[PDB]
Amino acid sequence: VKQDMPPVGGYGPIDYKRNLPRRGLSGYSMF
Amino acid sequence: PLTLEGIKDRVLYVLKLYDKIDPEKLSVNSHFMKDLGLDSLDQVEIIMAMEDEFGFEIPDIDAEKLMCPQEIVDYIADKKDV
Amino acid sequence: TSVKPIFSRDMNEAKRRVRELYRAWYREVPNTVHLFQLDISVKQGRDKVREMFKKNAHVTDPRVVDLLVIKGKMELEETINVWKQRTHVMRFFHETEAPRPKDFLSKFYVGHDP
Amino acid sequence: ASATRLIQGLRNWASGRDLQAKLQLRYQEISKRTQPPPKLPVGPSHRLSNNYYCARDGRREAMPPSIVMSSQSEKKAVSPAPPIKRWELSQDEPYL
Amino acid sequence: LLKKTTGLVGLAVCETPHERLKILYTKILDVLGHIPKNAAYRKYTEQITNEKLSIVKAEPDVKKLEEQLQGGQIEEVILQAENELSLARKMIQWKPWEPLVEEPPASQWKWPI
Amino acid sequence: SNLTLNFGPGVLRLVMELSGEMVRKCDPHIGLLHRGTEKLIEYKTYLQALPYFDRLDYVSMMCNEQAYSLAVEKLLNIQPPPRAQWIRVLFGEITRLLNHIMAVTTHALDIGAMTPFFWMFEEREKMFEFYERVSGARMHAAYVRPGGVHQDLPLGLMDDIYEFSKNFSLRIDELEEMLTNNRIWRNRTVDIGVVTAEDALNYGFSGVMLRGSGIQWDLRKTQPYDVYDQVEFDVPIGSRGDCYDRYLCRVEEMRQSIRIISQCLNKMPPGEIKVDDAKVSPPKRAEMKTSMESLIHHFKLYTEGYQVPPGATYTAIEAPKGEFGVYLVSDGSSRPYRCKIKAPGFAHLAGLDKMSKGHMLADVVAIIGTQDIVFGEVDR
Amino acid sequence: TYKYVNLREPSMDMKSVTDRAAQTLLWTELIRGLGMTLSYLFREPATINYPFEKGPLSPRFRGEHALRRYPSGEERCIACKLCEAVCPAQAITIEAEPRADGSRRTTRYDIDMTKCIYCGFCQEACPVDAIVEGPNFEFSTETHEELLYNKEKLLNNGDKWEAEIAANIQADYLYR
Amino acid sequence: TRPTVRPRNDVAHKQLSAFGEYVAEILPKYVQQVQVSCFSELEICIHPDGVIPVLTFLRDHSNAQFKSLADLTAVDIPTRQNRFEIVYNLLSLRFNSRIRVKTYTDELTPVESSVSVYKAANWYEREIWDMFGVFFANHPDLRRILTDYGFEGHPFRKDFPLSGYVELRYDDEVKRVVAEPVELAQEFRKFDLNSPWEAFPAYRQPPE
Ligand SMILES: CCCCCCCCCCCCCCCCCC(=O)OC[C@H](COP(=O)([O-])OCC[N+](C)(C)C)OC(=O)CCCCCCCCCCCCCCCCC
Ligand code: SF4
Ligand code: SF4
Repeated sequence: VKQDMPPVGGYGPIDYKRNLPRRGLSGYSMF
Repeated sequence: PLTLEGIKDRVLYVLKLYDKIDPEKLSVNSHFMKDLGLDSLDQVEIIMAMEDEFGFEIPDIDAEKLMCPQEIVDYIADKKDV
Repeated sequence: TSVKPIFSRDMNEAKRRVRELYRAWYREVPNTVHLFQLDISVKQGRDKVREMFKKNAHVTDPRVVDLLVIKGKMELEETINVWKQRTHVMRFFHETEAPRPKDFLSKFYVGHDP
Repeated sequence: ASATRLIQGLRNWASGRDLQAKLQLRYQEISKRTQPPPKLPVGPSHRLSNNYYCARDGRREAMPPSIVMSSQSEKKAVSPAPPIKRWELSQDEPYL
Repeated sequence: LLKKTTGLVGLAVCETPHERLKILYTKILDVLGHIPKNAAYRKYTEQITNEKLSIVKAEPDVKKLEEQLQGGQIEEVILQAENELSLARKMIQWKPWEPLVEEPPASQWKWPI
Repeated sequence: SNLTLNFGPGVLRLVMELSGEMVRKCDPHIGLLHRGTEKLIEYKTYLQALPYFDRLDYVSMMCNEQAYSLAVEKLLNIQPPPRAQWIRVLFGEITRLLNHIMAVTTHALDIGAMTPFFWMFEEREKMFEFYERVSGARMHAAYVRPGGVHQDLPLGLMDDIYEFSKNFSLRIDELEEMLTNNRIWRNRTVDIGVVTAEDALNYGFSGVMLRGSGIQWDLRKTQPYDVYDQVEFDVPIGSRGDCYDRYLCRVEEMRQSIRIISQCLNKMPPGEIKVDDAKVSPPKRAEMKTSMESLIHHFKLYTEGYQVPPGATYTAIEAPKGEFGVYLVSDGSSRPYRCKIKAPGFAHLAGLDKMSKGHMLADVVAIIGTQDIVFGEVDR
Repeated sequence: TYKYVNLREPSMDMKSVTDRAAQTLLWTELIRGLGMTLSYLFREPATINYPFEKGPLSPRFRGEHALRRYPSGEERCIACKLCEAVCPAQAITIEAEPRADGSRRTTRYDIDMTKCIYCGFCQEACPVDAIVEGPNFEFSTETHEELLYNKEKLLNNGDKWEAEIAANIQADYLYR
Repeated sequence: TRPTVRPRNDVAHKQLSAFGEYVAEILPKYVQQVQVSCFSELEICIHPDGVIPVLTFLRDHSNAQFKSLADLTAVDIPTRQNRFEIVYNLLSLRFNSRIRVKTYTDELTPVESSVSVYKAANWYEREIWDMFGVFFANHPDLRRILTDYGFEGHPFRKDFPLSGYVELRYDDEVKRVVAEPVELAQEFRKFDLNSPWEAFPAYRQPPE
């Protein structure tokens, strides 16, 4: 049989979390 | 509202402005239903014309008992001093 | 034959509610002609109100005329508050509808309807 | 994908993310528009024996509702089910 | 430990949950004593209220009381005790332990027709 | 006296009684999309009634398909095959992504943030390509049917769903970069439309409208359907009952939908996609053109339809707008006797009047945004 | 099995209070949002050049209806009325009779394309693959009655689009 | 009967039968029938005088706590003299359960409004007024909710026709959308679909 299936090891990891990457200077440094 | 004769003349003026009542048969003791030949809703709009002229609200329990102009002028006399 | 009432215990309270609804419609007709800027007169709208009340004049059941008063109050609430448009007020006046054949002979001429 | 590395670097700096690793425009990584033909499997009722329909008739095992009470001691008070188990906080990401 | 929030919006934290539940359960039993003894609402509600009151009188801890009352937070257990009290006060007026007020018509619950 | 504003004709009529800036009364007049759907359902077979459910919550098509299919399968006393159930959960969470993109981005568009609308509708266009590849239609798929699904997945579809899902969390991240920490977005949502938990239960709210108020309730967890007990996900719970926590709950539900979609792509089983009862689901076309029983069953299922045993069910799912229910009454025939459609937006828009008291006129469009209201399901 | 969105208590040391004061006074998250909008300014847009470029479709696509033929010119429709029985919109109107060689063929095959819900139940009910919902979606008209297709229009759509319809059916019939 | 047949849940069936006995014996003044379907859904068929006492019980009793009104529904069955079947679908989140409360009315008997129990009912029974004509007494604002403003009749009654009695068009003489008696260019084609063979012997009604 031939059917739409995932591959043998499965699919890779899928990111699903919040990634707000925390950029910028400190509050001390910005003043 | 001062004298009973002016209230009676003003009741008859309101009723002769009302076009369904024959002014030849319109008297003070003429009954609306069996003499003048009116529907009940005709009497209801007569009472609303009386409220328009005399400036006070007439409730339902004492507007059903107004079957002639004499009862109307007596009711307006009883709700005032005269 | 013992049924639960809606508002009226008998036909006299029912006629009282009919009568108050007619008073409210009679007061409302000039304001309805004004603010909907209708092309009818106040006399014509009051004649339509009288026609709609006399259409139901054969009913002797207090619950049925209670529901008729309830539905008339709903129509009046939709009229006083501008919830109806001009089209809904003018649907009582079947103006674009051609007059139906009334007698036997014209109904015979136009089709099969009795 | 055709962006120059200066615009690519400016774009990654402005977003704060690596945008080329996860592009929202699709390229050659997607499936081909022409596929080989499928060979779809059959279900469990595709059998030549021991396959009488009355042994697998779902609609005819539906019954009318069992009348528990009709108007024609110290027994325990009951609930419609046991009380619901309290949910556990996420081990993955509780935001705590 | 003085729980900071119940997690539910509009449900404030109760400072003394044990004494509040004791007051509500004894008030439920006091209202429920005005119902006839043969009424199933009185028997069942006295049963579950005495069970909950024995659990409240047996456990000093607040968290363990929440796990063995098995009704969520302790404040919504208090809210359910208030709802049961209001219900019992209404059930006195309704008197629903009485017989059936009217049989339905003969094919009222016959489906299909 | 106080001002009365008739905000005329989705489409909604609103009758506001304002007292300056404040809202004293909000009267939503509806029925502008009342189409008499569930009277039309009574004159059609169960298969013929299915495409009406695509058109109720028309951003949540296959979820309403799933709810109606679960109702009919419950009354038929049959169950879908496992691959059909995994396809239903996969496309139900794709559908949940579709609806929460629509919800969040139009709720931001009505407040003034117009750009993440355009950013997320390209992802929404790719998910409509997934619908079109699996059914032939971009929106009203008519794909999830009583008995399973209509047709098996085409080859290469799951790889493309993987390629979408691998990148979609960055799209959620840049939406969340535009809105979540933005002080203008927080000023429009944080103290707005606060619902207590007891009022949300009493007013018939469901879904995020409960979960924003801290109520730990999700029908995929508590009353689970097809294979939702076999997938692992979290339920986002709000703390203040406002527009902002409901926004965050919808964003985190997009996160958890991506999580479920990854689990569905990895755990998709082989096998058939319709129930192998050919008195319910139509046989394959190759055996319809070869077998006498299969041709008879094809004929009768596409003309009479299957008879459903008599009885009434209330079958509910966790649709992306909340509890979507069908109260389906069968008389024994092949047509529904009654099909009441419970929509979440109906009770939510009924609660709009309590939610808008004490707020401004600009807050009302935010509250109509946080109640995810599609008037197709509101009006039927 | 559940998580708390927005249940973070902010830190109240002078470091974090100064961080939040710098975010308030120096507009840091607003510059973050401007950076994200600037990042999409330098991306290639998703715009295809319609009508010269087309949106991608599948061979399952449900577009304009067509009546098909056998590979002899004989029309496939044998007037069984399954498509109009299953039609959820009642968009299909069929009348039939034996024609001059005794074949069971339609004299009326109407599809009101303005009633039609484009759901394809007719093509899956069709036992002989006669009615299909083909690949054309660009058939907008200037008048309502141009979307009231009779049998001549549907057979001309079949003769017009058969080279594409047969290849789309060839790509998908093993899924059916 | 494993793969294609829905599996029966006997535990929930037994629990809902016990709770139906519980409700029927706590409230014998109003409960007329209690039944549990084969797919394990509990129906409490009550007298219409007990709309408020039963629903307040299920909302407030510690063993019920049906706090959520999922749906409120009427069903028109014209062969009954009480043709309207008012259906309450309730959700208990505490006990993770659903219950159905069913009652009845005809065209003229008012049902007591349950807005004092569930405020969710406010629009639903309002819809039952619009679609079926069932009047709900002591409702706060009972009026139409879904039909057009001057709409005559109640559309989900089964003697109300599918297309209505009137249809709208724009008339340019009166410059207005007008209502006229309905004429269809194509009549809705009534299909007689029922097989004359019995489908389900378990649901066979006893003959005359
Ligand atoms: C030539 C270029 C001109 C433009 C330059 C900027 C261009 C880019 C602008 C991008 C953003 C545009 C957004 C439009 C909407 C703006 C909304 C907004 O920000 O509202 C104002 C916001 C409002 O904040 P808020 O009200 O949202 O925050 C809550 C505040 N509390 C808790 C108090 C209620 O911020 C301000 O009002 C700040 C005004 C400007 C201050 C400038 C810095 C002064 C620093 C002085 C030194 C201090 C040192 C420490 C103390 C010791 C002193 C000795
Ligand atoms: S696609 Fe659907 S609505 Fe259109 S003709 Fe075919 S069956 Fe009828
Ligand atoms: S289902 Fe096919 S063969 Fe039958 S009438 Fe329709 S188009 Fe013709």
